[PDB]
Amino acid sequence: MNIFEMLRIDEGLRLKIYKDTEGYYTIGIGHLLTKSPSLNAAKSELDKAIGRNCNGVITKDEAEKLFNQDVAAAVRGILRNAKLKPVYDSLDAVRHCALINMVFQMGETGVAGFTNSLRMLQQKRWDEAAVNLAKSRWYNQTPNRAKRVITTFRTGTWDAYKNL
Repeated sequence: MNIFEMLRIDEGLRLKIYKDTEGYYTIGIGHLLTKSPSLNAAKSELDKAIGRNCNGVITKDEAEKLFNQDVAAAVRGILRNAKLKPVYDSLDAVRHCALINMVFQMGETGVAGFTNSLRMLQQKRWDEAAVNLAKSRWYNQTPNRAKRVITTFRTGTWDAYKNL
């Protein structure tokens, strides 16, 4: 397991524009196109991202390209964020992936507001952090995914993803 395999499980792969769990137009492996309710606006964003008129469809290779860019942006984003970088650098490589996963899903500003959970993670209070992480809109709206990410933080193993 690695971050790409983890997020591929959590995000799926769809080659046509679809709406994500929040109702926002998306494509590929969780590539958010826009929060606009306009499909035409989403199609424009897609064409800009791919560099050709796609008319709402992409290839697997194009999906994977966007995915590589998006994962790298999540990581580099964490490193550029004064709240997230010290927590990230305090973690082991499996728990790194759990934090990247959260940022991929909800953005850096959103995860940097999990201030008390982040403190518990930095303190390596894993069971406490797990409890705290679950007291969130995140957990309530996407419980199965959040449970997997939280188990990853709790245990520092891939147990929640191995078998999937």
